[PDB]
Amino acid sequence: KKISGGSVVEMQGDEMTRIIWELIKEKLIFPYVELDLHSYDLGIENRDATNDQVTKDAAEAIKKHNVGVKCATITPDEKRVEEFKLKQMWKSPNGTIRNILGGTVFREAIICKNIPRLVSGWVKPIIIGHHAYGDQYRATDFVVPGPGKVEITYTPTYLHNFEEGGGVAMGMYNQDKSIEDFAHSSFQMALSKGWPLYLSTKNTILKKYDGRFKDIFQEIYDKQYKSQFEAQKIWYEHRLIDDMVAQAMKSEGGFIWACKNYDGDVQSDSVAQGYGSLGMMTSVLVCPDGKTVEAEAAHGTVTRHYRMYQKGQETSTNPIASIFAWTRGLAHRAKLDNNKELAFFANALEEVSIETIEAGFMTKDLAACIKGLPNVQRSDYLNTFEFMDKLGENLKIKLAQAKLSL
Amino acid sequence: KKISGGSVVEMQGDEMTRIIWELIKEKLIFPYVELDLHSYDLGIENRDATNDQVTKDAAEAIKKHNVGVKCATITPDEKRVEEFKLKQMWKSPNGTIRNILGGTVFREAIICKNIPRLVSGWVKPIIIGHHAYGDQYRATDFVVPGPGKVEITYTVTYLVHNFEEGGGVAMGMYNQDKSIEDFAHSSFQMALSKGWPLYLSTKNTILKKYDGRFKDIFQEIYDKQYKSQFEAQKIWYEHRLIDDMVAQAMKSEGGFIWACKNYDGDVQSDSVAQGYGSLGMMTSVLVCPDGKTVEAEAAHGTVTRHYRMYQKGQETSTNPIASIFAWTRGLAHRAKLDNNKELAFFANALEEVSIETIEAGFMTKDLAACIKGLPNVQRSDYLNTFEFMDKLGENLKIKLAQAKLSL
Ligand SMILES: NC(=O)c1ccc[n+]([C@@H]2O[C@H](COP(=O)([O-])OP(=O)(O)OC[C@H]3O[C@@H](n4cnc5c(N)ncnc54)[C@H](OP(=O)(O)O)[C@@H]3O)[C@@H](O)[C@H]2O)c1
Ligand SMILES: NC(=O)c1ccc[n+]([C@@H]2O[C@H](COP(=O)([O-])OP(=O)(O)OC[C@H]3O[C@@H](n4cnc5c(N)ncnc54)[C@H](OP(=O)(O)O)[C@@H]3O)[C@@H](O)[C@H]2O)c1
Ligand SMILES: CC(C)c1ccc(Nc2nc3cc(C(=O)O)ccc3n2[C@H]2C[C@@H](C)CC(C)(C)C2)cc1
Repeated sequence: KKISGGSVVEMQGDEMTRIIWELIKEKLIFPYVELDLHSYDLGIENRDATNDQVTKDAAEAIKKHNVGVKCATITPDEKRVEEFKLKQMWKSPNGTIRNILGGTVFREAIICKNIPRLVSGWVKPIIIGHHAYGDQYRATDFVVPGPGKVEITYTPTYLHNFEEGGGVAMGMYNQDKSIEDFAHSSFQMALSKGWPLYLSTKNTILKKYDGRFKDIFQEIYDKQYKSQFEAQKIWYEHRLIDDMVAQAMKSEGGFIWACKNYDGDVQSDSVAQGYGSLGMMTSVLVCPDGKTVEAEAAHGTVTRHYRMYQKGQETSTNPIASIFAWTRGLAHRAKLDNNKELAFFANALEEVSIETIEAGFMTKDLAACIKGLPNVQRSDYLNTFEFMDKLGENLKIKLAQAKLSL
Repeated sequence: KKISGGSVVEMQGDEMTRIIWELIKEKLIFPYVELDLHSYDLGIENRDATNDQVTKDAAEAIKKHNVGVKCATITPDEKRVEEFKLKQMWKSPNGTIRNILGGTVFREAIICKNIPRLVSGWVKPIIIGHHAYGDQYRATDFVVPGPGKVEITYTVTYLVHNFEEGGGVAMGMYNQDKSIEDFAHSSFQMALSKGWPLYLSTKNTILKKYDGRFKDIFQEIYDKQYKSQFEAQKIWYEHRLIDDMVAQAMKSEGGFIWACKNYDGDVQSDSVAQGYGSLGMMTSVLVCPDGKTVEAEAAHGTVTRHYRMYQKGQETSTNPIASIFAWTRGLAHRAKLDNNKELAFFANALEEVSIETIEAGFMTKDLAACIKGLPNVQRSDYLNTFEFMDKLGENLKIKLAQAKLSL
């Protein structure tokens, strides 16, 4: 008999990750787990053909069933429009889903003991959350073509005066609800992992903007979470950005870092490339309710490897991030459904994945972290299919051993 | 006889750095170099007393003489207003000088072989340039108190949002082409100076028409005024995405210039300086578009915590290297303009002595902590502020004496 997994929304993606996604389902998931599966094809051709409606349908399904697992997808640019003769330069499906669900995306590395990190002291990951654009947080910019007068007004006035040539201008807004969501999601994520949370900001050039974040986080923390935080021996703290990197540099990890800048970062984003390889980084979209999540690999579709696969050439694409999307999705599914057997399985597959790598069986990217790419020989790593087979083989052994303990 | 140094604008600063600035002049510079010195006191009390006019006078002097060397200064906030009973919350003098001169500030670490970095492969520094606010690049923000309609208009209307629910915050920002052209010019001039390649980083993501104007302006200026000179020195310019930029940094030896373009002014980014061990090892150089005018400065602040100890007669271990390298990089640029072989030699000698001293095991407590970890640092592992300056002064004398004795 298989494990009764329950309701899961799955989203198929593009290029190399799509290949790997099917191998994961065929070899690691479906042999052991029966799922009420709600499948949406977010591959670029089906998105074009549906006018991106499939992305919206998928997001609504996640809102309804609480658990999404998604494969990496192509975000179209001009070259992609010419390649697929697309109808429009469609918006990132990640953006569209995150917008509809209202969540915050949190990136978390998978640490293996034999893989170097930026800072060798890190034994647990530092989870980094971002405040991204949505329905209630957006910006327009435009080319100021010549001399004039830019103003920004509020109707129930704030000035430049352009007297010489041209330039550019912009505007940006943020509703309290958008910030409250970001706060809620971040506290929910902290309670889930049992780790402390830090909101980072900088400097206060836009003082009234950053102050609204600090205040909203503090208000929500004091009134709805502090009791639950102390209960788990954890805390919330606002922190400056420089003190945040300082702390990261000198810690073992195991905290959540909610980053607040004007749609990205230089040093938040630097920590997330400091765990060796892009194949070891997952995303989890966490909604304010605590109840709904969407799991996804943080990397892209791995186009370069896909082109090799199309020419029949050997690839060594790391499936770990994609596997951990399934395991973190299924783990959340199990917590909602109170399903002991599925929670066990999800954890088992995570253990097998790390054990396999720690035992010396790995894809080329991870071999390169250890040895340096110039020193990597073919004997040092497995190809995409060899590594998936090795995982599949170890997973079977692990679950067989579990069953043999009565 | 002393070295004829020429015209230099010097700016005195605040708290611990002011103490150190005088020690550097007394022990490392004035014994060996005669300077036509134009001195401005940008200490906070003299700024308050002149209604910040001294900062403006200093900036105009730099514009005139081409070389500024500045000590770290207090940037007032509310607490500083109460502490000194200031007349106004005066603007950062760095901002005021950078604005008047129109330059771009570039931060560069000083690497010593025995001091750990973030990435152990780094043997040369990665110089990071910032596009900061000025006369032609500025932003306002404000609290949207309730339901309404934010708009941004041009003498054409652009909706920022329709607020139909509760409150929020908004902002606006502008940028003139000239401000971007300056930033480009300064970055290419800086690259030619160091002989290293240049990378402009953006995140092509969010505000496409804004970032596109930067990319284009950099490319236009490069193609028309610099590419000939760049190829001449075996270097290049390249636009790059931000993630590919950190990737490259992670896996390189260093020795490139990274022009960063984000949506901040100049921050007090003490975060870059914890790549290279300690804040005492990070200098700033303000480079103007002309190539001709520079202002050198330590990247760190005034080191208030150490100053408070100094006021109570307690021993300090404050690292002077960044402050020393402000003088050496200033004097090096002075020497290049004046075509002064002797001053260029001296400037380089003092840099070598500084690194040699640290590499020989004599260092301030901050650097001892990089090596051993702060909990494991004993008093025998480091020198106090005055002990370390003496050691530098003593080694400098030896180095210049050896130079005199040789071919
Ligand atoms: N999750 C998403 O939906 C998502 C997010 C962002 C971008 N994208 C999209 O993905 C597409 C391709 O992106 P991209 O090529 O710029 O970045 P990418 O797909 O992440 O791949 C870039 C390079 O990173 C390395 N890499 C990434 N994942 C790997 C893995 N699992 N195993 C081994 N190596 C890995 C490879 O380096 P080597 O060449 O050294 O082997 C690869 O060529 C684009 O259309 C982009 O818009 C999708
Ligand atoms: N250069 C400038 O003109 C400039 C620019 C921006 C701001 N500031 C001003 O600097 C003032 C102080 O800023 P802050 O409170 O952030 O302090 P800071 O001067 O940045 O220094 C903070 C801490 O960093 C360490 N540190 C910095 N420089 C050091 C050196 N040369 N040697 C040894 N340790 C060093 C010390 O660490 P430990 O405490 O661990 O010993 C110190 O307590 C503020 O009023 C600020 O406005 C000046
Ligand atoms: C926690 C850990 C991962 C970490 C440690 C130090 C920093 N330091 C750091 N802060 C930076 C701010 C800007 C900016 O505001 O534009 C740019 C580059 C910055 N860096 C450095 C990033 C480094 C990978 C390379 C570098 C050349 C030393 C610059 C950041 C992260």
